[PDB]
Amino acid sequence: VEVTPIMTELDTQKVAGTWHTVAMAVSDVSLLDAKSSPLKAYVEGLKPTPEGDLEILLQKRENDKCAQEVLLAKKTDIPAVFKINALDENQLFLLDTDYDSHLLLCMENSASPEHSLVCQSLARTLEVDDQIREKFEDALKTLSVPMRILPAQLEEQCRV
Amino acid sequence: VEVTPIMTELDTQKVAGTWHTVAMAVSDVSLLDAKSSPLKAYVEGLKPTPEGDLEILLQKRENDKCAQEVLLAKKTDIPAVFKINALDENQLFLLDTDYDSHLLLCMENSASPEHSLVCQSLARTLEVDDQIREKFEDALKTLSVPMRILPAQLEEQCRV
Ligand code: NA
Ligand code: NA
Repeated sequence: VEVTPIMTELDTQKVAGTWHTVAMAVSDVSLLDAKSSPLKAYVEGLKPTPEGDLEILLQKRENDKCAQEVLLAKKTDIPAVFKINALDENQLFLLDTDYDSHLLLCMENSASPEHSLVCQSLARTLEVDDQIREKFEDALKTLSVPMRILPAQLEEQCRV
Repeated sequence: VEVTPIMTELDTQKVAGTWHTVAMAVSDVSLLDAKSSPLKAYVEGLKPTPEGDLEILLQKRENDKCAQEVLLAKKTDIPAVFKINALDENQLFLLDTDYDSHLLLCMENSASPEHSLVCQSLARTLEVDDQIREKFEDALKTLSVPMRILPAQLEEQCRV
């Protein structure tokens, strides 16, 4: 157990730019609203702002259509923990893993952290495979709520 | 603004071992209980456990005597955010700054984050100077609550 989550001051350009959701994971007992599931929103880009907030560019599975959604996750009083009001969730964080080569984007609802927690594995290309899915599972085990990764699906509408 | 707080999986040995509090900082409007001020507790060591918690070994200014205090800050459902019930505070986090060469230890009380937030600058030796105090101020500015560093004091009872 040679690795643990800490907060670190990170070079903005390790976070900024284009990203692709290559895998998703949910808490063992997951109770998501359905009308706006975090599982239907695919990250396309990130951008830390000059004020310390985080912009997230998403594409969501919206009815059988694909819409663009821009979230401004706001700084809170604990560093690296952001406030949103979207996708059934109200808390968001980035988890930089496997020596800064694997970014996780995770969302939670403080009313029921154990039922609402979803994480997405982000990458600079849409390329997946077992090993990357295995690297995602390794990072998820350092999390408090037990988590399960969703089955790989090669094509997903609205996922760039 | 090329640097922002993210959560990262960090090598446990960057955190474990002996540390010394070389500077302290408080929120501009600080309202601390007085009977157990976070300003009278000096960190001596840290140890991430196999379960994901964090042990903190402190020495506190206890009446005009010096006592040893061991805190077991517990994992919560947001990574890198720990739960305590001590020193007037209930939330604790580590902030690794200035390219992992400067550890900050910060505590807060969720009832009033803006009044209770205190950070300590930790180092491998007790050596301070302006530049290190300046590096501490740089990291504190990425925090949401505005903060002020306390005047340097060369000798402080109970501070190893
Ligand atoms: Na601006
Ligand atoms: Na053990």
